[PDB]
Amino acid sequence: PRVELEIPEDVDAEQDHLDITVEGDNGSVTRRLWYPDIDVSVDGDTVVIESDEDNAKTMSTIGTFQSHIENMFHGVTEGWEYGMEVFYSHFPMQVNVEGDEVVIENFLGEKAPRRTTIHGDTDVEIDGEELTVSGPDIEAVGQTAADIEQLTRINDKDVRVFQDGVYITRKP
Amino acid sequence: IPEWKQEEVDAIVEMIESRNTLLERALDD
Amino acid sequence: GVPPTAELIKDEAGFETGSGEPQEDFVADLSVDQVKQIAEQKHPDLLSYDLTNAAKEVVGTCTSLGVTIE
RNA sequence: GUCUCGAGCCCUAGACAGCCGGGAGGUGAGCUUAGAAGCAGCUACCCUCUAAGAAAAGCGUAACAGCUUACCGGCCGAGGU
Ligand SMILES: [Mg+2]
Repeated sequence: PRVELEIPEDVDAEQDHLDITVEGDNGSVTRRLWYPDIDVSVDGDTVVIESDEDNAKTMSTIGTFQSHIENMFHGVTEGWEYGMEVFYSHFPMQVNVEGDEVVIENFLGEKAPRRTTIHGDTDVEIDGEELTVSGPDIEAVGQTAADIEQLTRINDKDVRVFQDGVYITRKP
Repeated sequence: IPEWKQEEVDAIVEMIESRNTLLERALDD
Repeated sequence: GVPPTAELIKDEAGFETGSGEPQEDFVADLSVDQVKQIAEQKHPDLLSYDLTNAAKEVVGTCTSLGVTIE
């Protein structure tokens, strides 16, 4: 099979070996697309994903590579943005961005600050009880958002009662 | 070739005489 | 606006309560004209264009109560 | 998990899925009940407008409200089940 992806006018995509780089006004994303017998190439104005095999496993990755590239197109132009809301009941949760990591203090009254490092060129902006995770790499942004929600994970007690934490409000 | 589609094409042609595809259809006869 | 069907029937029928099992327990009766009058009051409540169809709607809340016709 | 072979049905008169829009009136059916208005129970389950739209398939409410299934329309476009 063969699938052709017409790259947007705003974008220009270069590729060497198994690596593809996509640059736009919003940034650049480079990815490795490696799978048995699947060739990815830049044919002037279109990215081509092809293979001589058509078995279930091959088709799976071909479809996967497509969305990966399309997501990169979207990331270098419109970008990716995840919205989050910090909710708390008794203890005022302090969420701050310090360096290249988001820090959360006084979680459930905890003396020790919970923290996580931000992935790649992902930007985290906080406005009161609202957070916005953004960047050109959906992988990096998605994880950073997820890591923030996972950071307030609680296993010890009943979550239905202890609902404090930062949650994903809007997903792109 | 469902009958309801044929019957609809006729009913449409009838009101024109006195789905978008069934309208387009009923305009080419 | 104008009172519901279930009520406008119980008046010109002479009965108050319907039947536990309709079309099986003919509680009341209604002349054709009796239904023609009930079709003259619900002009706004009904969607029909002609008085003919207006009747059909009204004549659909009677046989399901035991309100035979003649 | 994956490969191969067969049968039936649906599909460019646009299928399958997804997304958007519509999901309307008589009427909150009758009964039971202080109340029950799709959705406690019993019975019936009828016709209008129309391209559709149940006397309501599933949640939801003290009962309403609210959220969707059926059903129809559009977007899309090739196989689908
Ligand atoms: Mg315990």
